[PDB]
Amino acid sequence: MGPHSLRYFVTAVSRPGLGEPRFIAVGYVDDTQFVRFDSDADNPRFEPRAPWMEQEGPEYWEEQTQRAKSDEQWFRVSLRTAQRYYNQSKGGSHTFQRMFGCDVGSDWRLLRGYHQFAYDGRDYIALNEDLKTWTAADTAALITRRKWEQAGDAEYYRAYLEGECVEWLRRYLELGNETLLRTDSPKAHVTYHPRSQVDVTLRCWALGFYPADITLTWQLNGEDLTQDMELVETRPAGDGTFQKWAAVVVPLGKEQNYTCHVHHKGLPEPLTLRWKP
Amino acid sequence: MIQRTPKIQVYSRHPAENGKSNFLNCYVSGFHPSDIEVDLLKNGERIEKVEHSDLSFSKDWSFYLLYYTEFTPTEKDEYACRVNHVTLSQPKIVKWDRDM
Amino acid sequence: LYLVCGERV
Repeated sequence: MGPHSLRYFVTAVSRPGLGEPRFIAVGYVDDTQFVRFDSDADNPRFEPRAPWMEQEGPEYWEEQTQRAKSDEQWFRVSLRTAQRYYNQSKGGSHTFQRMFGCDVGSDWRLLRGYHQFAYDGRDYIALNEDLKTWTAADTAALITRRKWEQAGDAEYYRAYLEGECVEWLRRYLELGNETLLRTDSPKAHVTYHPRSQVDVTLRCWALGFYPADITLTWQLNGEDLTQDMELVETRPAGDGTFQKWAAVVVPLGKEQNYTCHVHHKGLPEPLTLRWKP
Repeated sequence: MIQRTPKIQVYSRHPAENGKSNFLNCYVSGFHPSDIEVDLLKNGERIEKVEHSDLSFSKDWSFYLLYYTEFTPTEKDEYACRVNHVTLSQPKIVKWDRDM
Repeated sequence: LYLVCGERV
């Protein structure tokens, strides 16, 4: 079944005077976290955060640990440089973030490689989707852009994104196939909430599903349009699955005319649900 | 710089049944910068041994965390998530509603 | 597979 992604989300936060920056890296395959590194652990190592990763041997962990430690110093240095670029005080804490990885189609073609940075919550510099040129968000990032074009770093990153990023994603999907290539279908039900003599709320719940992509609709008899349905953002259950709900306000006594429709990869067809007195 | 304020959902892992064990979740997202203080509360009191996920972030660079604890809901006990962040001048408190 | 950054900022 379909596309996949390998992503790393790396955060470095300076702590001037309180010593070295906080450096945290987390890796995800699709909607599932699988590794971390945190500089503040008493013995900072790259570590598994999904049980299927315990299949990788000690050489993998040692190598990855070393890579994290090299970037820890990269960010130490780059944080000090950005402080100077922006003429900021030496004492304040600032944040650099970096996101990199690959999105692949089901035949493993690269749909998009990423290698991208933010500073203090705004875009700083990003490898463009051509994997050859750079987009600077401001004039401080223009100085970085020039240094990276001079260094030819784009080609180093492209070679990773087109090659190794994809090869390792494949490996992880194989190591974690029982969970990463599974679906868990939503368990769904409708709840009924009295309010006034004219109105009630019906809430359509979907629980325990993987992956996170889901769509809930409400229909009145035929369908639904120009609609004021309340929705929450899809949220983690904490056990590797997700939750979502969608609610409508309807006239008292007309509840049986409304149907909830749940759409998810794990179902053999959309699920239709009603309020069941 | 762009600072963003935390958006909060408080909810249980499973549908609540009074006297039956469950997990209480506080999902905090959409914030920047990443320093944040989150407590889960039972009738106003800080619950001990609350765990949280590893820090990560979304496409717009905003951070997110899941805070959680095992709990046993009852009819009368009130549960909440209390969040302090540099964007706020006093904590945000969101009560757990079992129907949301 | 974590990929180290090259040139600094």
